[PDB]
Amino acid sequence: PIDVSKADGIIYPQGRTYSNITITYQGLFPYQGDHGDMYVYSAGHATGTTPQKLFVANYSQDVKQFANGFVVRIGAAANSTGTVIISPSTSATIRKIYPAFMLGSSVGNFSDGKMGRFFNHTLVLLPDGCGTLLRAFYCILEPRSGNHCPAGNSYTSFATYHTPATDCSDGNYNRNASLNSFKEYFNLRNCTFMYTYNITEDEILEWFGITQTAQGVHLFSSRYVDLYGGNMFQFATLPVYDTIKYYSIIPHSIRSIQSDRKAWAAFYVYKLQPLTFLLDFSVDGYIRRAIDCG
Amino acid sequence: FNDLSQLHCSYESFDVESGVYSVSSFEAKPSGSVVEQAEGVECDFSPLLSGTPPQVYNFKRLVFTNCNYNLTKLLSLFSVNDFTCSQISPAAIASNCY
Amino acid sequence: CPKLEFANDTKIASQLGNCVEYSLYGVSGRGVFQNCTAVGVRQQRFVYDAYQNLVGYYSDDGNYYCLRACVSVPVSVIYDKETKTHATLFGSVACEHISSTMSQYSRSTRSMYGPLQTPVGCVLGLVNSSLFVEDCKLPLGQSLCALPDTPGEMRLASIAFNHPIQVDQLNSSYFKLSIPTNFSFGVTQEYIQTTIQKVTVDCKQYVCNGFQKCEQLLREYGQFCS
Amino acid sequence: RLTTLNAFVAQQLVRSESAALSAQLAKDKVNECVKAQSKRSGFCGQGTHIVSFVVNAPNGLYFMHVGYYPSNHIEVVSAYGLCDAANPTNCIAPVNGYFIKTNNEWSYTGSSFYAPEPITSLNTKYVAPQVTYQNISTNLPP
Amino acid sequence: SIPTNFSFGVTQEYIQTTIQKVTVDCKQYVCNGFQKCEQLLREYGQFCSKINQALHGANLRQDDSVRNLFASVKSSQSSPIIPGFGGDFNLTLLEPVARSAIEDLLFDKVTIADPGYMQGYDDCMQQLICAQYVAGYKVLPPLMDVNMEAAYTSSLLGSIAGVGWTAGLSSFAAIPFAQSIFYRLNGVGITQQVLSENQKLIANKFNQALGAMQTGFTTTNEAFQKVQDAVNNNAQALSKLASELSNTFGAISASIGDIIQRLDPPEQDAQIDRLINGRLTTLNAFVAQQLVRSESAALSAQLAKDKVNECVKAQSKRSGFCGQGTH
Ligand SMILES: *[C@@H]1O[C@H](CO[C@@H]2O[C@@H](C)[C@@H](O)[C@@H](O)[C@@H]2O)[C@@H](O[C@@H]2O[C@H](CO)[C@@H](O)[C@H](O)[C@H]2NC(C)=O)[C@H](O)[C@H]1NC(C)=O
Ligand SMILES: *[C@@H]1O[C@H](CO)[C@@H](O[C@@H]2O[C@H](CO)[C@@H](O)[C@H](O)[C@H]2NC(C)=O)[C@H](O)[C@H]1NC(C)=O
Ligand SMILES: *[C@@H]1O[C@H](CO)[C@@H](O[C@@H]2O[C@H](CO)[C@@H](O)[C@H](O)[C@H]2NC(C)=O)[C@H](O)[C@H]1NC(C)=O
Ligand SMILES: *[C@@H]1O[C@H](CO)[C@@H](O[C@@H]2O[C@H](CO)[C@@H](O)[C@H](O)[C@H]2NC(C)=O)[C@H](O)[C@H]1NC(C)=O
Ligand SMILES: *[C@@H]1O[C@H](CO)[C@@H](O)[C@H](O)[C@H]1NC(C)=O
Ligand SMILES: *[C@@H]1O[C@H](CO)[C@@H](O)[C@H](O)[C@H]1NC(C)=O
Ligand SMILES: *[C@@H]1O[C@H](CO)[C@@H](O)[C@H](O)[C@H]1NC(C)=O
Ligand SMILES: *[C@@H]1O[C@H](CO)[C@@H](O)[C@H](O)[C@H]1NC(C)=O
Ligand SMILES: *[C@@H]1O[C@H](CO)[C@@H](O)[C@H](O)[C@H]1NC(C)=O
Ligand SMILES: *[C@@H]1O[C@H](CO)[C@@H](O)[C@H](O)[C@H]1NC(C)=O
Ligand SMILES: *[C@@H]1O[C@H](CO)[C@@H](O)[C@H](O)[C@H]1NC(C)=O
Ligand SMILES: *[C@@H]1O[C@H](CO)[C@@H](O)[C@H](O)[C@H]1NC(C)=O
Repeated sequence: PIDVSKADGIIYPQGRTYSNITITYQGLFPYQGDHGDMYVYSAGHATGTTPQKLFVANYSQDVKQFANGFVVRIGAAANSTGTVIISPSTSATIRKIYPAFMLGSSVGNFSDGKMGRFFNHTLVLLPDGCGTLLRAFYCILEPRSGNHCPAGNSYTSFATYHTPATDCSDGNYNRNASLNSFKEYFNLRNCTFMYTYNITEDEILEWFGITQTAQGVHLFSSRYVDLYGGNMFQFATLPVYDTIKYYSIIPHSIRSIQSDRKAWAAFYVYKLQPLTFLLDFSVDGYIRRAIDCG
Repeated sequence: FNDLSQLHCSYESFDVESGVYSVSSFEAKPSGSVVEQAEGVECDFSPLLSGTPPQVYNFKRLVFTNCNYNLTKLLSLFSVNDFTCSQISPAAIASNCY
Repeated sequence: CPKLEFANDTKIASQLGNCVEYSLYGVSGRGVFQNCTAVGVRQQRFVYDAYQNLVGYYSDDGNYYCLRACVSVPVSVIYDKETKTHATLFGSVACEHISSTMSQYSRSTRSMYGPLQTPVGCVLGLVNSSLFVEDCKLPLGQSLCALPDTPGEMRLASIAFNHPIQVDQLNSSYFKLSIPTNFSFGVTQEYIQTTIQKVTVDCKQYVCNGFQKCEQLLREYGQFCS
Repeated sequence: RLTTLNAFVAQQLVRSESAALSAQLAKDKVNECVKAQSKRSGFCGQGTHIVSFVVNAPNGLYFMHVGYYPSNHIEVVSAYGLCDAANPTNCIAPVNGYFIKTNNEWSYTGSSFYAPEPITSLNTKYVAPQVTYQNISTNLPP
Repeated sequence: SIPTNFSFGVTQEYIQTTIQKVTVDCKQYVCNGFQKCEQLLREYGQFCSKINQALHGANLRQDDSVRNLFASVKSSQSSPIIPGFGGDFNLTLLEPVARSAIEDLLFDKVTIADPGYMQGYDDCMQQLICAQYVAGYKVLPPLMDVNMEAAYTSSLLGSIAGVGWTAGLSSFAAIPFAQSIFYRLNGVGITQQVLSENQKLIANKFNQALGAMQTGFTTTNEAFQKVQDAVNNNAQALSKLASELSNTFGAISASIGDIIQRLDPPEQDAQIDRLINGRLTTLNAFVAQQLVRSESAALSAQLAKDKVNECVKAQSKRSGFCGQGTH
């Protein structure tokens, strides 16, 4: 659960910082002590050195309202030893992962009737190059009619696969093969844009937040400013054309070999609603102490 | 005319009482003006002027942040039939910054 | 912002410590810049107090400049009846300001130094003197007083302390006593406002003045008169 | 007009409460230092209050207090009381005055006027001996 | 029932004898030096004159109260203050060495900001009290300098040992402090035998009682809390005028210049009228609060004059009028 007194997941004032004062601010914020929507990613099946069929959860059929945006804590379990999801008896080092986001305004069923189809233009956030690149696009997606494909036969769910035998080598990054893995299931039509963002790979916990205004979709993070701290800070202003009503998480699997199955971190989701917080802006202006009203 | 004139009209009488009286203070004149912050490329209005304008229920939106805009470059070519401005003056958009 | 010819006299370092009308790309006002230490975050570039007043600005050169205020000087006047004598005061300021940078309507003095340094500030129209007055009727502040002439400008005096008649303390069995030898009867006049004048108001007569449509528009309020 | 009348009503209530408090103060003053001589230091008359007179005023009550005012103070030598050298137990102390050393010896004076006069029994009281008193062996007071 | 043992207890009291003298420049505060603002303000007219007259009347009332109480506490005759005053009775906390040690300790332990009476303009120029100039008002200097207030207290400390020996203010009898304490202890119903035999223990008890409250200046003292509450009351009263300038009262901006720069004259007239109405209502409320506080200050000053005339220059026999137990 998020502790507001521990200064976790608070949206900074957008353009007017302060210093060494206690001030009441009305805005979009989460409740104190929310269990949230914790999700975990796992590696696929493998026997020896053969990357076998995937191993993902059911989150493709899960959809929630976007409402007033939400915050996500990334890598809160890393730099630690934890169990492997596919192999419960195996314990490995927990490594941070970055999630994939799917946002839209229409909800419908697939060819087999399962929930998850989003009509018209859809916003997709997807990390690539072992998470170094942060590709984003609000574009048209089209299903495929092949085997295990959304408009085809033997369809269960859709997911994105990662194979760190060649993706996570020195340099390389297998030329954006997570975008390849997503396009292995979907097709891109009348695409509006392609925003790329760079984040250096590390083992430090971080934060992220997403919201929408009439200007567009605002993406806030701590990687740009507060590396050793953690607070929202404006880095992305996506020029969206329509209001986002619903959101969902893309499943992701890892095609790691069985003898080198490495543990992946689990992330969290906390929704935002309007409140009036009390904030303590320190001498550097960073948020370190915050208390609620409700 | 002077201090004592304001003092006399503060009482609506030509006879006042002896006493220390607070009166309207004076302001120091400005020594100049400074206008300096980060600037970049001019704001781009080309796709507004190019292509078919869409319908009223499908209006196309352009956002402008961190740029330079001059109304004499695009409003001069605009054959403006009607110009209204609500909760803002019409001349504020030509000079004021946002 | 609109395009503007940026002259060389627009940087902060050119006009440090001077009251300037700043237009920080939409943030308008008048104020004084000063050099301080880096406080806040660099990305936001704007800091405010608890009362939504701008405090400082991160200039493009990498220097932080505090923007505080274009502070003004208050003015007070000492005027005497039945002796047409007046003088002006600038409160809690050193004698530095002269008649150059003016605002409001105007000001006037008499024929001719002119300033004077006081704990209350800078005084125009008074001559200072080593005078002590126990019954000052024009108390300027702190302990300064103006003495009109009974006819030049008023003499500046200090409000003295009536030292009581000192008696010595003997550290022996005897004592030094003080006793009056002469006396008078003094009348002290006191007033007590024991009651104010009893007054009442007719509500409908005062507010309505006997008009029928007025009365109909008054009857909805009702018990307010009661 | 109704807002103005409500403001006037509030001001009238405040002034009436102030008038009631001042009337209570006036009753206290006329009960203490008008029908009697109050010993409170400057409660209603500066200096030692002697007498008071009360008249009416077109809104209130007007007081005039005749009070004592000293002038031309002098510095003298005084003691705490006289005791016998042969009988240190017996000691006297001044009553509503002081013991003042004045020649043509010890003398008594009033508390508000320099009036030297020979010491008698009608203006002193007996008191327990202390170390600080002034013994005498050549002119014993009666 | 009779007591067998005793102590000297210090009871600390505070009296708010006068509030801080403050005035406001009406056109500067409400208008901030704008011409169209001034033209829209001139229709109201005498409202600025009304609030100036009310504030000046309150200030003159407080000044008259201060002068009256200082004439009341002006001792007719006093005694010099020397080191070693009171002999064995250690009272050097009250010794002036300027102010005294206890007064400097009280002023140090209370959060007090000097209102820039020498270089406050320079204080706003080069390096919360800077807001009392920019917001369009001022705080008047007090009627006395600090230096003189002090004398007055030095004269009172020299006269308390002498006046409280015989009734009547005409004479002066400035006995050393120890025998004044002995006479007062005789007067409050203690026999002269125990005073004559037990000077050392009562001297030690008095010294310990005086020294106990020196380190007691904290939140636990009620008079210290009342002093802090009065200072915070003055701070809040000034912080009103420094604060709700930013209040808009329904306007779309809190700056007159931005309003006249951004709005059409039909609508900037309405916006400025709303701003003027809100600021004038706030100023009238502040004037009413100042009048109420000035009346309370006058009543408290009369009470302080009564207390210093009854149980300071003399030993009052009233049961707990100014000291719990036998004063
Ligand atoms: C104005 O106030 C006093 C006026 O006292 C004058 O003293 C003589 C110098 C002479 O000019 C007479 O006309 C006046 O009686 C002055 O303050 C004096 O400042 C000087 C310098 O610090 C000091 O040596 C004197 O002692 C001061 N005078 C007294 C009485 O203390 C001075 O002329 C003016 N005050 C200031 C602050 O400049
Ligand atoms: C930030 O504000 C705090 C809170 O007032 C300041 O810290 C106080 O400083 C005073 C000065 O002696 C101390 O008496 C208090 O005990 C301090 N309080 C705390 C909580 O530290 C601090 O000085 C301010 N800093 C800046 C840079 O303005
Ligand atoms: C007065 O005469 C007496 C007796 O000769 C002396 O004073 C006594 O001194 C002792 C010593 O401390 C005290 O205990 C007594 O109380 C004193 N008695 C009185 C009556 O004072 C001394 O000669 C004289 N005392 C003076 C001048 O104070
Ligand atoms: C009276 O009491 C005061 C306060 O206790 C004494 O002042 C202290 O003196 C000591 C010794 O010089 C210092 O260390 C302390 O710092 C002083 N305290 C203060 C608050 O000033 C004083 O010495 C005492 N005097 C007598 C004669 O006993
Ligand atoms: C997906 O799994 C979660 C985990 O408990 C469950 O709450 C949810 O109902 C599941 N949804 C579907 C469609 O099976
Ligand atoms: C994509 O754009 C083409 C070009 O006009 C258009 O014909 C087609 O209908 C568009 N498809 C979608 C799904 O928007
Ligand atoms: C990210 O870093 C790579 C490495 O040089 C560079 O080629 C690419 O342009 C960078 N992208 C962004 C958006 O900074
Ligand atoms: C201003 O302050 C900064 C940092 O406090 C310092 O580096 C710089 O030299 C200063 N400049 C002047 C002119 O004092
Ligand atoms: C005060 O005491 C000192 C020392 O005991 C002594 O020298 C001095 O004479 C005394 N003064 C008087 C007036 O008795
Ligand atoms: C008392 O003083 C008055 C004036 O102060 C004087 O006329 C009168 O002679 C004095 N009387 C005595 C006895 O000194
Ligand atoms: C007598 O007493 C008076 C009053 O103190 C004094 O002036 C005078 O000198 C004394 N005479 C003698 C001889 O001591
Ligand atoms: C009086 O009380 C105090 C503490 O209450 C004690 O220290 C002292 O000894 C007592 N004295 C007597 C005479 O009982």
